[PDB]
Amino acid sequence: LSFTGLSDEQAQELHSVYMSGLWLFVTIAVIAHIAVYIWRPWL
Amino acid sequence: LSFTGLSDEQAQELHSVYMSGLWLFVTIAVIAHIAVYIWRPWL
Amino acid sequence: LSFTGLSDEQAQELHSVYMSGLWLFVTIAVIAHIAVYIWRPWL
Amino acid sequence: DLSFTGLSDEQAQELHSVYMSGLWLFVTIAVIAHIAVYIWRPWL
Amino acid sequence: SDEQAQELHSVYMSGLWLFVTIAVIAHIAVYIWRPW
Amino acid sequence: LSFTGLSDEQAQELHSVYMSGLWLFVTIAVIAHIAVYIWRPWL
Amino acid sequence: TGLSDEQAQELHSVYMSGLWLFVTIAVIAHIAVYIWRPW
Amino acid sequence: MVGVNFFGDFDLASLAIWSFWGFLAFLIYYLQTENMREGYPLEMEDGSVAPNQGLFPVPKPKTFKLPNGRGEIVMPSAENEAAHRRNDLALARTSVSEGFPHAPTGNALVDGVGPASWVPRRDEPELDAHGHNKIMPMALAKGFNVTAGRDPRGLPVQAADLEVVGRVSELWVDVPEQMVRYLEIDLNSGKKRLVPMTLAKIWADRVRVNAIASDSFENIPATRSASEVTKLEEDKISGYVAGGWLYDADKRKR
Amino acid sequence: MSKFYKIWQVFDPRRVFVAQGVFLFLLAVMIHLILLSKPDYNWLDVGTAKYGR
Amino acid sequence: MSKFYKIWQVFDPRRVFVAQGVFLFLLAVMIHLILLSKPDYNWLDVGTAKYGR
Amino acid sequence: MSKFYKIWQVFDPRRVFVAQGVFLFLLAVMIHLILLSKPDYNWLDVGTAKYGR
Amino acid sequence: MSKFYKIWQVFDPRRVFVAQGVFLFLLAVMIHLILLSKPDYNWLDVGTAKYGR
Amino acid sequence: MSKFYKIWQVFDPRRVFVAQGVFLFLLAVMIHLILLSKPDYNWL
Amino acid sequence: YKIWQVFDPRRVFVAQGVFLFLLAVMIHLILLSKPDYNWLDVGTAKYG
Amino acid sequence: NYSHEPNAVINLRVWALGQMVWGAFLAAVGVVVVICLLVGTYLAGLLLPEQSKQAPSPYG
Ligand code: BCL
Ligand SMILES: COC(C)(C)C/C=C/C(C)=C/C=C/C(C)=C/C=C/C(C)=C/C=C/C=C(C)/C=C/C=C(\C)CC/C=C(/C)CCC=C(C)C
Ligand SMILES: COC(C)(C)C/C=C/C(C)=C/C=C/C(C)=C/C=C/C(C)=C/C=C/C=C(C)/C=C/C=C(\C)CC/C=C(\C)CCC=C(C)C
Ligand SMILES: COC(C)(C)C/C=C/C(C)=C/C=C/C(C)=C/C=C/C(C)=C/C=C/C=C(C)/C=C/C=C(\C)CC/C=C(\C)CCC=C(C)C
Ligand SMILES: COC(C)(C)C/C=C/C(C)=C/C=C/C(C)=C/C=C/C(C)=C/C=C/C=C(C)/C=C/C=C(\C)CC/C=C(\C)CCC=C(C)C
Ligand SMILES: COC(C)(C)C/C=C/C(C)=C/C=C/C(C)=C/C=C/C(C)=C/C=C/C=C(C)/C=C/C=C(\C)CC/C=C(\C)CCC=C(C)C
Ligand SMILES: COC(C)(C)C\C=C/C(C)=C/C=C/C(C)=C/C=C/C(C)=C/C=C/C=C(C)/C=C/C=C(\C)CC/C=C(\C)CCC=C(C)C
Ligand SMILES: COC(C)(C)C\C=C/C(C)=C/C=C/C(C)=C/C=C/C(C)=C/C=C\C=C(C)\C=C/C=C(\C)CC/C=C(\C)CCC=C(C)C
Ligand SMILES: COC(C)(C)C\C=C/C(C)=C/C=C\C(C)=C\C=C\C(C)=C\C=C\C=C(C)\C=C\C=C(/C)CC/C=C(\C)CCC=C(C)C
Repeated sequence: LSFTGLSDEQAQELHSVYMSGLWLFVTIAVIAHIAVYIWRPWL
Repeated sequence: LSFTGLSDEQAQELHSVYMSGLWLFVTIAVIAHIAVYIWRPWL
Repeated sequence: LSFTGLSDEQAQELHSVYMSGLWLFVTIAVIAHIAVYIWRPWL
Repeated sequence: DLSFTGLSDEQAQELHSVYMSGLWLFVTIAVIAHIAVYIWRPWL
Repeated sequence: SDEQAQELHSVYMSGLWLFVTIAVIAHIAVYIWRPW
Repeated sequence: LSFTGLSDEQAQELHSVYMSGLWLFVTIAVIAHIAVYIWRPWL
Repeated sequence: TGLSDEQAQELHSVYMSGLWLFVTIAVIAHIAVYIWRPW
Repeated sequence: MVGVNFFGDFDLASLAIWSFWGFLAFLIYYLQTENMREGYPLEMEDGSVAPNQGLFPVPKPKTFKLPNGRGEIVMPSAENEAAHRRNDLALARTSVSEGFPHAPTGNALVDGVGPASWVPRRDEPELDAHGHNKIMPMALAKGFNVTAGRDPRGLPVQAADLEVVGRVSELWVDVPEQMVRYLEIDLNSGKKRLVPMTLAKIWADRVRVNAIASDSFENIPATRSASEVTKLEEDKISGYVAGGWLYDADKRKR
Repeated sequence: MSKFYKIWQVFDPRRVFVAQGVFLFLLAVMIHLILLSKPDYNWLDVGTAKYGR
Repeated sequence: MSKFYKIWQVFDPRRVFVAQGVFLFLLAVMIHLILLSKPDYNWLDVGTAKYGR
Repeated sequence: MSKFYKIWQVFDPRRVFVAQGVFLFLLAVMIHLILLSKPDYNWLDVGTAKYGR
Repeated sequence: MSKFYKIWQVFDPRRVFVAQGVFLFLLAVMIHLILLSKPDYNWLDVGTAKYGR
Repeated sequence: MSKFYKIWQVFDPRRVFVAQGVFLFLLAVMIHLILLSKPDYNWL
Repeated sequence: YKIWQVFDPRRVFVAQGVFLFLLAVMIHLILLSKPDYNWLDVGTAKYG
Repeated sequence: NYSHEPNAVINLRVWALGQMVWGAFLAAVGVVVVICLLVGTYLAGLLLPEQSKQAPSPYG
């Protein structure tokens, strides 16, 4: 089960905070991609 | 939980100060990017 | 919390002094960049 | 209070006063020499 | 009187150095007016 | 303070003799510099 | 002579009150002759 | 694949050199982290733990399973550093600032400081695969004979002050390696004491020990057993002897 | 899909965050450079031309 | 987004501070250099061109 | 911006001081050499030219 | 500015002074050579030409 | 300017004097070799 | 301050003063003699 | 008995001069050894055929 010795409660909270940051990243990235397709599309 | 042995309060404090410094950094960077854009744009 | 053994007051004093020095540095630098911009502008 | 060196504010002020004396002497000499070198051959 | 001798040494050297300051100023001034 | 084991009196003596020799050195050196300006000037 | 530290200040102050007058007169003269003939 | 740029001037050559830079970075990380298994955490002169613990983090513990049932050694660990930790150190700070020396308070060859320092290795001897002691005196080492060289045994032992102190008696050997590590001395004072062969120069007529003077040969640490010698005693002896290149130099002649 | 918090029970989050950070920065630099190469996406050359500078 | 103060319960402030400082500085340098290497963003060449020097 | 002094509850002033001293000195040297290699800001060659030497 | 003296509550005079001597002498030699590098500002050759020697 | 004697409380004077001897002799040879290099300033 | 013990303060102060005055006079005369550095000569011509 | 200087200052002055001159003698020894090294090198080079001083340059 726990190779790194983290119980599920802590792992779950960590993944919560992790996914929050991830989706923030993807959001900023999507906005920039939008802008850039509008400024010089590549497809 | 802590992989470094900090408590939620010291951490909340650290993060407050870190975010303040970061926002000062970004503010000055924005001043500069604006000046540059007015003087010699790139987009 | 203190990774170096300081207290908040020792830190505050040290920081006032560091700030004094930094502002002096910046002051001389501003004087000099001004004299330069007057002598051979780079913008 | 805080001293990573042992010197209390007293010895510190003493040492600093003498160090700054020496610094201002050094700087006086350099200023004189710079004015001279300007007279003989300006660089601005 | 060693103490009295340093006391006046200071005066002598003090005023003499003020004259030296005056002389350097004068040399800078001549050099500006005419070089050598 | 005395890092080296010397007191103000010993240090005063030693400095007196050191600066004696120093002023001797500067005297000889300014003499020789004068003579050289006589021989091969450089300004 | 020894005199006094007070006496030395006393006449030295009177000596200055004369030196200054001398310098003032002299500089007024220098200005006036700079006006008439410059050098 | 000549003249084939994926983008810009970038071809397989550029990709390979850059990939190498990356692999190399990871590799420097790996090595400078594996060089942390001994010595860290970083200390002050006070014995405390300091704020600067390096920019590379100490790695995760591994395990050495020893031969001859000597147990498991974990590096990095607290047991490892605390065993090899010296205490009761005869040293005095030279200044309140850090980065300055610490003087030996007493006799350093004895107090075990400086070049004369030793480390608490475990008072169990060094063993071969078979579990027999590594260092035996040549007399217990069955079959061992001098196959060449100058047999020192019986030669006087000249010291750093040029004076003589005793005669060699026996040779302590690395049986699995077949070489001479220590040599023993029958001292004038009626005592037996070891001295590393690497610190003794066999002449034709004598053995010279320019490390230490004569006053020191007597206060050398001894062995609780005359047929074996442990790692601890080895470090003590070797440090003591090697410290004479600094702490008995006012005595060394010629 | 919901159990993906268990990868934190296999990996040290410290290692992982450092490795992700490095990977991300390097990927970004690589891409921005693949762009600066192509003359059509070098936004700097584009600006020079657009602005007649 | 509200819990991000726990990256301090996972990392050590010293190493992160020094590392990200190095990172910001080297980034700034790389960017200034990319500019300088382009005649249309070299503030120095542009200045000596603008002031007719 | 009101608790920056807490940085010294993190880093040791000795190291920080030496580091930034080295940093500033090298930075200054590099900027000076940069100008010195650009002959429109080489104060020496300029003063030669302005004063006709 | 009033309290710069605490620098010696941080650093030791010995190492600081070694640093200062080394750094100042290094800088002096550096700048003198910088000048001697220019056919101008080279007091020796300048005097050589001025006096027609 | 008058409390400079305190340097001998910082540095052992024996070693400082030997070091000055070295430094000054080396500086002398440096300049003599600099001057010797130049035909205008060479005297041999 | 050894010199003050060796000679009456008056002896070294009076000697040094006279020497310096003489040196100043000599320098001035040397400059006046030369047409260049004659303070009187450069000013009249310039104003005229 | 001889060698006895009564004065404290004269004793300090002759000591410091000795120290300084010792250092300068060390420096001179070093300079002289370097000089002998290079000069013996050049001379031994004069013993070599003439093709040694003819060799083409690598331009660097
Ligand atoms: C156009 C070029 C001009 C010129 C322009 C200038 C200008 C302008 C300046 C110099 C300065 C200097 N010039 Mg110049 N100078 C020229 C020609 C020369 C030549 C030459 C042979 O050509 C020489 C040798 C020199 C010599 C010097 C140095 C004496 C001096 C810098 C001191 C220094 O580095 O302090 C740093 C050294 C140290 C800190 C360490 C010294 C080591 C000592 C000996 C050991 C310590 C002793 C111990 C602590 C004892 C304690 C007691 C103390 C006395 C209290 N100049 C030409 C003609 N020169 C600079 C100067 O004098 O600044 C003050 C200056 O401003
Ligand atoms: C020359 O030829 C060229 C190069 C042109 C083309 C070559 C093509 C070739 C050689 C293609 C080869 C393709 C192959 C071999 C593809 C294989 C793909 C596989 C095996 C993909 C597998 C993907 C799996 C993923 C991404 C799994 C992700 C899982 C997670 C994110 C969840 C994490 C997992 C666990 C167990 C966490 C839970 C933990 C606990 C403790 C309960
Ligand atoms: C390549 O780029 C170029 C070179 C062209 C341009 C750039 C140049 C640069 C970047 C130059 C930078 C120069 C700088 C930073 C210069 C700084 C100079 C300073 C800070 C000088 C300080 C001098 C201080 C001196 C000489 C002090 C001397 C003090 C004494 C001799 C007496 C002190 C006595 C003491 C301490 C006794 C009391 C001690 C005790 C223990 C009681
Ligand atoms: C030819 O090459 C090019 C580049 C042209 C083509 C590209 C090829 C490829 C293979 C591209 C690959 C792209 C990939 C795989 C991208 C992946 C991106 C990912 C996975 C991004 C993830 C980002 C995650 C972030 C920013 C997470 C942030 C998390 C945090 C800030 C919080 C973490 C938890 C904390 C601080 C609290 C811990 C909790 C407790 C209770 C202690
Ligand atoms: C080819 O590539 C190019 C360059 C052309 C294009 C690509 C560029 C790329 C890939 C750029 C990437 C940029 C990135 C990822 C930038 C990230 C920047 C960040 C994260 C900056 C953060 C800055 C933070 C700062 C300055 C924080 C300052 C904090 C302080 C001063 C507060 C001090 C903190 C204290 C005292 C802690 C409190 C402690 C206690 C014990 C209470
Ligand atoms: C391609 O790159 C180029 C160069 C073209 C362009 C880019 C350039 C870049 C990236 C430049 C970056 C520059 C930066 C980051 C500059 C930063 C400068 C700073 C932060 C300077 C700070 C200076 C601070 C000073 C001088 C402080 C002095 C403080 C003192 C003298 C007092 C010390 C403290 C004391 C005495 C308190 C002690 C108290 C107690 C109780 C122990
Ligand atoms: C003179 O007036 C004018 C300008 C009108 C004349 C016209 C034309 C001429 C002749 C111009 C002159 C050109 C010249 C000659 C320029 C240069 C003059 C110089 C360089 C004068 C400087 C002399 C400086 C000296 C001898 C240096 C003194 C400094 C030291 C010896 C540094 C030693 C520092 C120590 C011992 C402190 C060490 C401290 C610690 C903590 C280790
Ligand atoms: C061509 O030019 C060359 C180069 C030849 C020379 C150039 C310039 C020269 C040589 C400049 C000289 C400048 C000098 C010497 C300036 C100062 C001159 C002075 C001091 C002149 C002489 C006397 C001045 C006096 C006496 C002024 C005023 C004094 C008094 C009013 C003091 C009277 C004292 C009383 C009544 C004391 C009574 C009370 C008590 C308690 C004793
Ligand atoms: C072109 O412009 C026109 C002509 C149209 C306009 C009109 C006027 C112009 C341009 C005039 C120009 C120059 C003039 C008028 C210059 C005048 C210079 C004078 C009068 C100079 C100096 C006078 C000095 C005096 C009266 C000095 C008197 C000194 C004493 C009485 C000695 C005092 C001190 C004593 C007695 C104490 C001595 C003590 C001891 C111990 C020796």
